[PDB]
Amino acid sequence: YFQRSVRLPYLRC
Amino acid sequence: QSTIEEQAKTFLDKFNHEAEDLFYQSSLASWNYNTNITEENVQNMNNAGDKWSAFLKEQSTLAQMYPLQEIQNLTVKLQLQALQQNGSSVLSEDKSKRLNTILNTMSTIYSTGKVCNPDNPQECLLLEPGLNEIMANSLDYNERLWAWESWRSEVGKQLRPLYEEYVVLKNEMARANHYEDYGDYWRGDYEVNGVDGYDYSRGQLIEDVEHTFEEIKPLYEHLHAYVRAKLMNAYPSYISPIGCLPAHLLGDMWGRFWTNLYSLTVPFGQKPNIDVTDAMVDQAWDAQRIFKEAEKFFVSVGLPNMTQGFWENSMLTDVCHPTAWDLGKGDFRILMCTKVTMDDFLTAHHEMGHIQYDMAYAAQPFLLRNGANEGFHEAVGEIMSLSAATPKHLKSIGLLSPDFQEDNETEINFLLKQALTIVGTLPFTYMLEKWRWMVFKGEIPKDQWMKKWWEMKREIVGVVEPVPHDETYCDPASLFHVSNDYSFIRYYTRTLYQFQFQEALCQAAKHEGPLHKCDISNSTEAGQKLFNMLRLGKSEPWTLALENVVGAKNMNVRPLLNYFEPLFTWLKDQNKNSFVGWSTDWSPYA
Ligand SMILES: *[C@@H]1O[C@H](CO[C@@H]2O[C@@H](C)[C@@H](O)[C@@H](O)[C@@H]2O)[C@@H](O[C@@H]2O[C@H](CO)[C@@H](O)[C@H](O)[C@H]2NC(C)=O)[C@H](O)[C@H]1NC(C)=O
Ligand SMILES: *[C@@H]1O[C@H](CO)[C@@H](O[C@@H]2O[C@H](CO)[C@@H](O)[C@H](O)[C@H]2NC(C)=O)[C@H](O)[C@H]1NC(C)=O
Ligand SMILES: *[C@@H]1O[C@H](CO)[C@@H](O)[C@H](O)[C@H]1NC(C)=O
Ligand SMILES: [Cl-]
Ligand SMILES: [Zn+2]
Repeated sequence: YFQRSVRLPYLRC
Repeated sequence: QSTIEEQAKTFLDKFNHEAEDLFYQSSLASWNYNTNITEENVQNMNNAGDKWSAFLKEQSTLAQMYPLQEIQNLTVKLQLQALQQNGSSVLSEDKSKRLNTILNTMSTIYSTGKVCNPDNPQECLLLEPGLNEIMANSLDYNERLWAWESWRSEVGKQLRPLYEEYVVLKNEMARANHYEDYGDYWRGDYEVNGVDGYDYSRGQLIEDVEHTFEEIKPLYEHLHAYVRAKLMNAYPSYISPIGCLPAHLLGDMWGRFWTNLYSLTVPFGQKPNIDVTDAMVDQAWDAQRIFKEAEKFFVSVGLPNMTQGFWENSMLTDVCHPTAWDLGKGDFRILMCTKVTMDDFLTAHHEMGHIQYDMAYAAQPFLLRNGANEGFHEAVGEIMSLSAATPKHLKSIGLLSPDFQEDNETEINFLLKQALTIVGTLPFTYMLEKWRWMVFKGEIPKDQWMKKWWEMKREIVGVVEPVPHDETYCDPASLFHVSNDYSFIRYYTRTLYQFQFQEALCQAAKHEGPLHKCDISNSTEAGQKLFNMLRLGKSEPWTLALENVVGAKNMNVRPLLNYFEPLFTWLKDQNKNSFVGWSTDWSPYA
């Protein structure tokens, strides 16, 4: 999962 | 208005245009894999992840050219704040390499964790589904104890030396980013500065969590005492009437939720809970009908329809994890392997609530297209399913008989089931995060990590380890969020927010009667109140955004207590011949 965040841009699927 | 500020706005305009283009392309690679899991889609996903994360690192380098002290536009400050954070870049290449190795190893240990039969080493169980099934449905004290202990000795003991080094490296990263420690770094998600009347300090979060926990302790103690009495019937001779609950008898691997204790604690078991799944199949409902009903619900409070692109691009039937997608450029989608059940009817209302939130703040700058803080998005989703599951709502859309009347005992059963999930997890969530915060602060020495963990479990949670655990164990790391480096206090703040939201929306809807029966449907005043916060995204302090809905600037647990007041009254009467509270002295093994 991609996110609008600079601390956690990618989250595991 | 200054040269640095004007140059800052121009940079953000370029950043926002580039971020929108690359994030949309990345999101498509994410949608394609999650809907069509193939190696071609895995590789494009893997490539998109490196492109997306490298881009943000370069833009973070460019963002350092604009000092915050010379910026006066808060909306510009907020985006520069997010871009300028260095993260693990502050570490030497050696330490960041070591930290990444440790992080990946802990995650791999957790997800490959398996325990095998002592008398048959080829027969092994993973957490899902094997150990979880035992922890939910076993009435065998020793089988549950074997599952609970084997998980902590096989997985948790592996994680223990890694977690110690993870703490040292994370604290180093945090201090180099001008935080006190990693816990302080995490609490920055709630920080607000430079807005008079709305500021919120990182230390204030600890105070508010502790103060609200004090106010919920009477309700939890009464829930705990009722559950303890029912558990004494379920596990005879293993539970003291004055003691904590043994940690392996709570319905899952950690006692995070008490949900699976419902069939052991149901107050009036001859009365069944509402399940309109039969009505849905008898009315030939399908997945399209469910989301159409959800769309009508949001439309009825003044909120807009789903986009035409939503219907054409969504996947509403058979990675089946229910998700709401905000890809940008007007593209909103829901991924759900929907079944014709009441559960998926409620989840559909939950996920479309995410989309309504996304659509409301779509005009904000790229980095401000987010929930006001980490607790807001799931609070918005939860209150949608609260309204949809009430008998008043199910009667309106004709899935419940028009003559239906919820009675004394069905209401108590529902509230108790809600409390086992919602209230049961609050002491668990607070105590776990408090232990991490103290460990990061350096207040718990390594040679006392497990001693203090179980002291806090006993005192705060009323839960006791069934067997003694020395410092070779790492019991916290046996939970996914701890070993995978995720903050946990969001589950506490989200829970308080959702009842604050619902109470305000129901007062705007002029609801009569107890909170738990309220339906906000057909209330345009409720939708207006809610939309006033939804549009803000992250462009205003969360204290201000919370005030737009509920009229108060801070977390408050009184709405949650009001929601469970009928249960609290019933529990007090139920418990009038039982002890309420627990002694931390008793243990199963002493
Ligand atoms: C973030 O760190 C930089 C320096 O780290 C380098 O630049 C980053 C953007 C990242 O790419 C790292 O991998 C780099 O190694 C800080 O820049 C320093 O700021 C101080 C201000 O007191 C200044 O005296 C130094 O000369 C700067 N050093 C360099 C190399 O430019 C920056 O302040 C950090 N930002 C924040 C918000 O903490
Ligand atoms: C911070 O800058 C933004 C622009 O990046 C300002 O928003 C604009 O304000 C002007 C004047 O009111 C409007 O004409 C524009 O439509 C707004 N949007 C854009 C994209 O330009 C914002 O007002 C500034 N903050 C403050 C406090 O003035
Ligand atoms: C909303 O009102 C309309 C007519 O005003 C009615 O048909 C519908 O059933 C109502 N919905 C709910 C959820 O009460
Ligand atoms: Cl534990
Ligand atoms: Zn959600």
